[PDB]
Amino acid sequence: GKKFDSSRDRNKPFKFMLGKQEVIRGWEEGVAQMSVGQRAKLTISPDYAYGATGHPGIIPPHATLVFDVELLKLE
Amino acid sequence: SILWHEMWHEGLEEASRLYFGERNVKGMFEVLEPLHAMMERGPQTLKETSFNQAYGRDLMEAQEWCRKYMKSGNVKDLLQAWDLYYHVFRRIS
Amino acid sequence: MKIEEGKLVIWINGDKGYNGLAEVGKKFEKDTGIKVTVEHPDKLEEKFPQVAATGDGPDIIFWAHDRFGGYAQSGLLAEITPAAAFQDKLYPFTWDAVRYNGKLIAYPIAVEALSLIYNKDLLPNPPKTWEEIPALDKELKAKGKSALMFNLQEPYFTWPLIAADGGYAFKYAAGKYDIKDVGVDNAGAKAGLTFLVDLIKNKHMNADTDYSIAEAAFNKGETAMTINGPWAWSNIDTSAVNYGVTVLPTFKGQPSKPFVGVLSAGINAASPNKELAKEFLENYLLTDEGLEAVNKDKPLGAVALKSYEEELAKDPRIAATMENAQKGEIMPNIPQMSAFWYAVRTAVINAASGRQTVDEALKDAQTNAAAMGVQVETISPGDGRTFPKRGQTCVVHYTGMLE
Ligand SMILES: CO[C@H]1C[C@@H]2CC[C@@H](C)[C@@](O)(O2)C(=O)C(=O)N2CCCC[C@H]2C(=O)O[C@H]([C@H](C)C[C@@H]2CC[C@@H](O)[C@H](OC)C2)CC(=O)[C@H](C)/C=C(\C)[C@@H](O)[C@@H](OC)C(=O)[C@H](C)C[C@H](C)/C=C/C=C/C=C/1C
Ligand SMILES: OC[C@H]1O[C@H](O[C@H]2[C@H](O)[C@@H](O)[C@@H](O)O[C@@H]2CO)[C@H](O)[C@@H](O)[C@@H]1O
Repeated sequence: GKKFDSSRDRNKPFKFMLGKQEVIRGWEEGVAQMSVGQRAKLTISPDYAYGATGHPGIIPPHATLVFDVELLKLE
Repeated sequence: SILWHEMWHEGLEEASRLYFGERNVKGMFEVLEPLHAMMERGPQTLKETSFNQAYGRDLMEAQEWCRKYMKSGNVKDLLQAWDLYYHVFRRIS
Repeated sequence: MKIEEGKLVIWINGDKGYNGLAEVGKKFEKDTGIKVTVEHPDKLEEKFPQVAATGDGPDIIFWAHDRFGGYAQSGLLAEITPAAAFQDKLYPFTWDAVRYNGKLIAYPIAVEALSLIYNKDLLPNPPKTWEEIPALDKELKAKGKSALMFNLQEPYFTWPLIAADGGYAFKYAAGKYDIKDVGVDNAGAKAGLTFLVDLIKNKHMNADTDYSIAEAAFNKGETAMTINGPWAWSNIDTSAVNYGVTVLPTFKGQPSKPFVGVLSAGINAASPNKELAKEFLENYLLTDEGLEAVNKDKPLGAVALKSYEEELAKDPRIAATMENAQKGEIMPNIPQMSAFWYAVRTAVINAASGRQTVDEALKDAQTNAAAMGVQVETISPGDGRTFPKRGQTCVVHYTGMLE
């Protein structure tokens, strides 16, 4: 499908705090069940993503998101 | 006694919540605009000068992306701004 | 008002007989003057909960009963209140399939089950076992034919084989489904999926085979066998291919256990025509003449209506379907069926494509079977003892894509 964002295209890794409502619910629970070094493919339902409103310009409504994520390290 | 990093920390904490949580781009610029004009006036304390040295260019570049967004209307430029805003936020936290 | 008042809008899957259902709608319009419109959109089982959330859905929806539990939980369905005399007109077990939290949420129409469909000319005696199919394909390759071609994209068709050796979606306890007791990675499921992958490896089947590919092949007499439901028969009738409907081959001396689906009609909770919908379903569709009209277009299978079923049960094709149905199990109508079906879909596709091993694919599907929101597909494993906890920072690389 259509790539909308990649941290690999920046060359700089992305950081976030878990269980602090910083990211979407798909990540919050999808990453919480990932081990260090693991690369996984998260398929996130709209209800766990951007819902019916979406994110205009990037994400259409009712958009199911696919994330290719590798957990590098914890800090 | 009120510091520059304090104000930028709260400002971004507010602007991100307005755009990503309330989908309010106009309200986001209302909280960001004064903080940039604050840098525009220049640092007057030791702490302010140190802050400006670290994040001055990054924050200045971020505003240029915001201006680019106003003209283009492409949310890509706005995201590029938030990439710079997020970088300075992580350092001041 | 998002939903039009005084008009009935009905959603049914395009594989069913929607023209026959429209003829019923014409009869309803003839008698009442109420326009009935039958639409057959793609992915309607996914579209309904999207549109009905705001109350912009259709009046009536037609799907197998497994979806309906999730719909009922989201409050997208109105509680149907059929008269006690009407309830006795449909077989009692069909009412149980459309009951959720002790409340009827849909009308049962027909009972569906997958069967082995074979060309009588190419193959007089069809195989009684799965294990003898590779040899039969090998023999049939000599005549430029193939043994078996069925849909490998939807996990409805490959479940009988997985369930044959004792693979189960959710364990059935004391009259209740345990969602924490998944059996997709058990020895039985592993054995069943392996045999499926083995067939594809030894070039007995192609992994890119869909419903239409498999349908074209059989109906043109290129393949000897196929696995499909009753709806498909009317296409084969016109294909001029002598065919029989028989029990699905056994695996490891165990009968193939397909998931049994009851075609059900639910009323939108947002519909202003709930009482009109009730009248259409009870007095027009669920009648001898009503079901016949739909049946003539595309066979419904074994219907819920007692009177018409006593006629259809004389058809050996129906008896064959109900033979497989007995060996199989009626689908749970729990909300997690959505998660399950997509979890087994991913695992079957990945294994068939060779993207993952059987053990790898089913390991993912085990934890995904109840995962309503997010589902994880392992690309490469981690240390398996360092999971992040609340309050910690996670340094990750990612890519965002739309499906
Ligand atoms: C160019 O990249 C953008 C993000 C873009 C936006 C558009 C989407 C397609 C996307 O491309 O990311 C995308 O890939 C995506 O959907 N992401 C990013 C990767 C993680 C998963 C997901 C996500 O949750 O995004 C997030 C999503 C868009 C919004 C949030 C979803 C969860 C919900 O609870 C939040 O409400 C509060 C809003 C973005 C983020 O992960 C960022 C880091 C976090 C926030 C903004 C909020 O948590 C905020 O709360 C006020 C904060 O606490 C932060 C730290 C405050 C600081 C100053 C602001 C930082 C802003 C950073 C912006 C960045 C890097
Ligand atoms: O493939 C998973 C799918 O299986 C069932 O859908 C069947 C349906 O019951 C039949 O009537 C016919 O339309 O074929 C479908 C498979 O393509 C489940 O009912 C459904 O929820 C699930 O997604």
